Amino acid sequence: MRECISVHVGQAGVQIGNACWELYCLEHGIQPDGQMPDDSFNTFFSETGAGKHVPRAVFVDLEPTVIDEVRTGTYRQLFHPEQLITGKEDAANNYARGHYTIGKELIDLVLDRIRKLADQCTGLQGFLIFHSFGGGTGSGFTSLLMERLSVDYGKKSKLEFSIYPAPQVSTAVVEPYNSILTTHTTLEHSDCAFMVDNEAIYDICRRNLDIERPTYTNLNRLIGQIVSSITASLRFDGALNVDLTEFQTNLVPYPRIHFPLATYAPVISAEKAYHEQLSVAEITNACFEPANQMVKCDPRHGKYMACCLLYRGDVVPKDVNAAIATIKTKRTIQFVDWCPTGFKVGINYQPPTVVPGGDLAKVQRAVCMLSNTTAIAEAWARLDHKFDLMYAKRAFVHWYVGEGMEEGEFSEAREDMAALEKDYEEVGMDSV
Amino acid sequence: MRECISVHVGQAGVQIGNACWELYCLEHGIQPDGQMPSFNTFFSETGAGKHVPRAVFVDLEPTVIDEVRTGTYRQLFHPEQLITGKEDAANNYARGHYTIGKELIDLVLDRIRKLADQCTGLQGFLIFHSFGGGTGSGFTSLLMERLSVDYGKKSKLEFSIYPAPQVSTAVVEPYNSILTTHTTLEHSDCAFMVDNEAIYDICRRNLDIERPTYTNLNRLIGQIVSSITASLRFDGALNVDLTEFQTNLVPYPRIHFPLATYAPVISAEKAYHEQLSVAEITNACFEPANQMVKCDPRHGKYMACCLLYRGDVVPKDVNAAIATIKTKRTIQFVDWCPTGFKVGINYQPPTVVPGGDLAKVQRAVCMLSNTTAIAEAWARLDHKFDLMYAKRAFVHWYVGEGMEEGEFSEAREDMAALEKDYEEVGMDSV
Amino acid sequence: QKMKDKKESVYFSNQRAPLGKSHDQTPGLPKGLDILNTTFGTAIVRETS
Amino acid sequence: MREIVHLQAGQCGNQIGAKFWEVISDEHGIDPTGTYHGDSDLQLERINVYYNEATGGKYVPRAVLVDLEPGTMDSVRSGPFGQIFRPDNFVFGQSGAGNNWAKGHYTEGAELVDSVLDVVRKEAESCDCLQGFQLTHSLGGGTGSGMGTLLISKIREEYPDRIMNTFSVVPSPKVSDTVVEPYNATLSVHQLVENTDETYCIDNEALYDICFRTLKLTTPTYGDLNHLVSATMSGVTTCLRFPGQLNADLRKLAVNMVPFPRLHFFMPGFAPLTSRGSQQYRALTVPELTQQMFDAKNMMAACDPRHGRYLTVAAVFRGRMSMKEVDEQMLNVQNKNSSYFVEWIPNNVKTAVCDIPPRGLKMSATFIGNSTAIQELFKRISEQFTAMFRRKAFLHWYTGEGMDEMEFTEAESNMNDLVSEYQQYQDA
Ligand SMILES: Nc1nc2c(ncn2[C@@H]2O[C@H](COP(=O)(O)OP(=O)(O)OP(=O)(O)O)[C@@H](O)[C@H]2O)c(=O)[nH]1
Ligand SMILES: Nc1nc2c(ncn2[C@@H]2O[C@H](COP(=O)(O)OP(=O)(O)OP(=O)(O)O)[C@@H](O)[C@H]2O)c(=O)[nH]1
Ligand SMILES: Nc1nc2c(ncn2[C@@H]2O[C@H](COP(=O)(O)OP(=O)(O)O)[C@@H](O)[C@H]2O)c(=O)[nH]1
Ligand SMILES: [Mg+2]
Ligand SMILES: [Mg+2]
Repeated sequence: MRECISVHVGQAGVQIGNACWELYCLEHGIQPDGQMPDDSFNTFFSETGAGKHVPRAVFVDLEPTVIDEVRTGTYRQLFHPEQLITGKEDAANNYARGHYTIGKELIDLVLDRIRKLADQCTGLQGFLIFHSFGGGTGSGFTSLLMERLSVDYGKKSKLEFSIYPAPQVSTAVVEPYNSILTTHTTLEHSDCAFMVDNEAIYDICRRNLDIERPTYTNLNRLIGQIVSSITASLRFDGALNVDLTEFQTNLVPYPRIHFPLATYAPVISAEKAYHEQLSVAEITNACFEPANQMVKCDPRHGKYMACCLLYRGDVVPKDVNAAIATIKTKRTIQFVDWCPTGFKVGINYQPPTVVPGGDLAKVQRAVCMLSNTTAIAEAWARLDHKFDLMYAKRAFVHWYVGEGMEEGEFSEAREDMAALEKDYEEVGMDSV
Repeated sequence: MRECISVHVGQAGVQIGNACWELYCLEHGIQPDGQMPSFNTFFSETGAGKHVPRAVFVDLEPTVIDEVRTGTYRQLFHPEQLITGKEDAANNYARGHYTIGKELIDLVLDRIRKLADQCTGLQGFLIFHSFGGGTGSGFTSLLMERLSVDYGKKSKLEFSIYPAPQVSTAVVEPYNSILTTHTTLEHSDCAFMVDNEAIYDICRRNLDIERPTYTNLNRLIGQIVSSITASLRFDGALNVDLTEFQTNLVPYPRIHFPLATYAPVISAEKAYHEQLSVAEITNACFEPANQMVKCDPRHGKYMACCLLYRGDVVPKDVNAAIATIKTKRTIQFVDWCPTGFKVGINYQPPTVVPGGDLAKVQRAVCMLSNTTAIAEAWARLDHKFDLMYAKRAFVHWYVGEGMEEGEFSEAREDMAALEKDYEEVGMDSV
Repeated sequence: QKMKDKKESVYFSNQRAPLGKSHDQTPGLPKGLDILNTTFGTAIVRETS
Repeated sequence: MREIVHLQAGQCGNQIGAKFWEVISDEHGIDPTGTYHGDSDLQLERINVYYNEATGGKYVPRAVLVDLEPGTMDSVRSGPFGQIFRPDNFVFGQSGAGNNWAKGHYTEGAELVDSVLDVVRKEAESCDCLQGFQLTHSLGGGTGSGMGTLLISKIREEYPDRIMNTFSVVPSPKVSDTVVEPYNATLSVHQLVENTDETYCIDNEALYDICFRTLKLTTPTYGDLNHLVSATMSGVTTCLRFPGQLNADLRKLAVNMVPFPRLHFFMPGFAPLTSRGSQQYRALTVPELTQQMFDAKNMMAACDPRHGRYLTVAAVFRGRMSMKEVDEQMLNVQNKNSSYFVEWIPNNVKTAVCDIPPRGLKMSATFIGNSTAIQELFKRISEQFTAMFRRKAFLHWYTGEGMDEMEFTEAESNMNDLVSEYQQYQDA
């Protein structure tokens, strides 16, 4: 029995978290009311005696307009109504109002629900939180929920998937402020803190697909599948299977580097998969073509440190290592010298599963790639050149001052990101 | 097995490309939507049974590619191959190579990565172009310099359309057919060339076709490239590979411009009364009338002649047909090549395409010849560069789009060397 | 009236690009939506070997 | 009475250890319910080598399925021959561990090991003549080759001369399926070379190329290579359960095999394997099969035999043969191949001819070689520690439990102690 605890904070991660539980109940036979007409689904679910099935996730955000669309919505007959924690008035996108003043109230309520679920659990494996960087309640609140678990619980891994602030577009003003609050706290107790961006999923949607004008809806299903291709090795028996705790060691080279990227390989429609040949020897380097990636960045200026190509579906393992060494003989895929042949595989026997009504075709194979790369420090260079220009004039400090932030801690966190910029320039250098 | 990747550029090549895949499919047994009711050299295969060809089409106008996504053959190609820009090269080598070209040359090359990363053994890129204008000549120039650098030694073969001695549809066409020699000299390995107007009189005397369109001229060129690629897909008594050609046909590495000829080009009403034995259609290749380039063969001497025979042919009829040509006196051969020839036999006869005007004939010859006498065809092409560039006519458009003024006169002396490199070997040694 | 306006007159312009729907993929993909369309079966190799 | 006590550990050895019992039970006529179905006589009269017998006229194995993560043991209970075992010795726990050597020998494997070894103690103290152990593991992770040293350390504290027979899958050269693999593989060499006597070393890379070239299999899945390893499992045990003309136990297959107390690593191999197309085109003899034994391709671990000299080749033959043909044609392979055997040993080979071969062909064989040329396997892995160790890479997990850098430096020399002695004895 190998189980997992989910929390969803902020309208970024809640709305993707609404978008995951369709894909989880569509693998199996559970209808939305919870009645299934099997000892696999205890990762994410539970069973009550009427034939109902009950998930493992708790929904909390201070603003009540996005939780209340689900209770009224067609999915209330699934969850626990004592889990659904609503609120009064949100955090002004202001850190000491998601942490210090208004964020404090619901905490003993919410931490007694990661306590309640785990007390009836057999042996636990990690957490599946879902937040985003530039928020004010998606950064201040999930900071506090991460310094209370591992301080109280201890030695369990953490697996949240965030959204990177793009180097071009954003939908706030106070986000270079707001990022350097959640990347303080993910540095000191988060152990596997993944990320995507809103921008690259727009441009998968133009070339691989052909869907111009991408809504909010089509982004969240793709972010659902990357998770549901990672987390489905805890309910499906396979040839090469990895625990959540097992990649808390082999990914992280030094304590600081635990932020890798993600890529789903055969994202395609019904008019190209009818033409294209998507077998094993070409959907494994499509993860290394410079298009299909989830940060608008240039890969070729970086060396991919530790690539963990998680496969699924109908594949055989001769076709993997024939194609693994096809990458390292290619001179364009430049690697880190001192680390080994860094590649790492995983094979299961469960296909991609299409939620109906989408643009995703029926493919027999799928690759999820988790690639630690050198090529992310340039994006970390831009988000402090986005910061200091405020701090030359000290703009917007008086609202954070107004709720409990000092002046000097905005320089404490920037030298702490001078510490994260200097690490990729002291571990990316050649060892001689 | 062995594979070949086809790229067609420009208005000329893409219109040529639709003519050959109308007949490449009909060689095999597939419906034009890619379905079927040894040919692995040109078609990959999904498990469902869709025949996807190996082709990357490209043009800088949408107006010739949009009849492929909406034509009958929309189901054939994968729709991520039909490369389409935003605005044409305006018949400028300046625009087709320097300003408009470098927005697509990442995508066109990285498609060619994705067709060549699944073939077993790759030997030939049937690139198609023309020496007329901007995209046909100038985009091919950047296209060559990215293939050979990044791929190395895999042999290319290009097909070209040459400006006629008199008869043409451009004004600045010498400015694009001298400056295109700086990319078919160095990197491309062979360039099989036919000029347009010589096909026209063949289409008037032999075929009794008055007012021929650009379809009938594209059917005739379809039966030459298909004759080159018969030995790739259908086993014969003497097959000829693509790497076989380039070391059997080029004397010196600044001379790769062989001609082409097709022997039994006769209409349906006169094909019944004449048998075409291989002792009479071997002569029909060496006629000055039947040559598909207007350069007179009996002005000069023959260098090296490659032959390709298709159909019901027996080999010692060919050797009787070869030796009766060297013993004549008007067919002048070069002094230091006693071998003279090169042959090829394959068993599948030529197949007529519907709507075609050629007849169904049991025998056919494709013919290839380096001649010493196309040196005059460069003599009037440097002159028509010399006439306009005396007073700097028309250069003010190419200069402002990223060219220096000396780059035009650098190409004329380079073309002055190639006429002398092709005339110094013409003398008989002593 | 909204159905008549957005169905009869407004079909000519926005037929290339919809909001969250990709295209009219039906004329291109000669198949069914419930069919399986990948590269090839490795079950072919499984049954052969 | 040449007995063997079995175990499984790690994910890689659990499967091939489970696919051990598919091969042996077909030889001996057992049905998964435990009814003897075989028609031949000889399947029964040495069955207690690998098996207890169940009351009521029923048969049952002698092994202990253990690993820390419970998916695999629960996967085999639903397996093909799952219902053969005894349900008291499945020491499976719902908990996990993250491939760390530190916790599995000091904290998280310390709670488990008494329940692990009290049933290796159970099946042994009610035995007649115990002679060996058989533990199927793999060299890489913190659970497979972590725990291989756990289940051998407390054993030799009491058993004086018993000969352990483990089977280990080596790290391949070109690819990797764990980043932290040299950082855990050399950690077990500190104890295994002191204690193990047979480790049938296996490359994953060479297993594919036998399937690609000889078998002409384009797609070797994991249902193939376990069934390729499983032949050399039950090929060495022919003179432990069957009659034969040249008989030897695991001790005689150590006094012959082991020359010095630390060069004792075995290379597998199965001779009469051929693709389906050219099987009629091939006629086998004792001269023909001795090619496939001595072929450069029929080795499950990829090395180059033409870069080393064999110490002791021991090929076991099975079936009905002529035994001049055994001895005259295992000298012709030594006379014609002169410089590639050691000059300080006059006869470099030893046969073993059995009387009933394993099923599938009339004239089966199995070739086991102890070369010197496997130092190139040793050179790369010992290099992959030290050229990755010039930056102090992954110590911040293992030092939570007391795995100091004073340990990881000196155990690298205990890999290179093995390299220095092949160079000491290649030129002798
Ligand atoms: N993927 C995805 N991202 C969203 C969605 N809605 C908003 N976002 C992202 O959320 C970012 C804003 O940061 P948030 O963390 O969500 O703001 P917040 O802290 O949650 O505060 P609230 O206003 O209460 O939601 C924007 O830049 C958006 O890119 C959504 O529906 N799907
Ligand atoms: N043989 C042959 N030649 C053609 C055909 N169509 C055009 N041409 C030649 O093409 C030359 C003009 O150059 P093009 O390639 O057609 O035009 P371009 O430079 O690509 O400019 P755009 O087509 O607008 O991009 C003329 O000199 C013609 O001789 C054809 O169908 N067959
Ligand atoms: N032949 C075979 N090898 C396997 C199987 N599962 C895992 N492996 C091998 O195990 C290696 C990884 O080391 P591993 O045994 O997993 O260390 P562990 O985690 O402690 O078990 C990989 O290189 C795989 O090739 C299997 O079912 N069959
Ligand atoms: Mg909100
Ligand atoms: Mg054109």
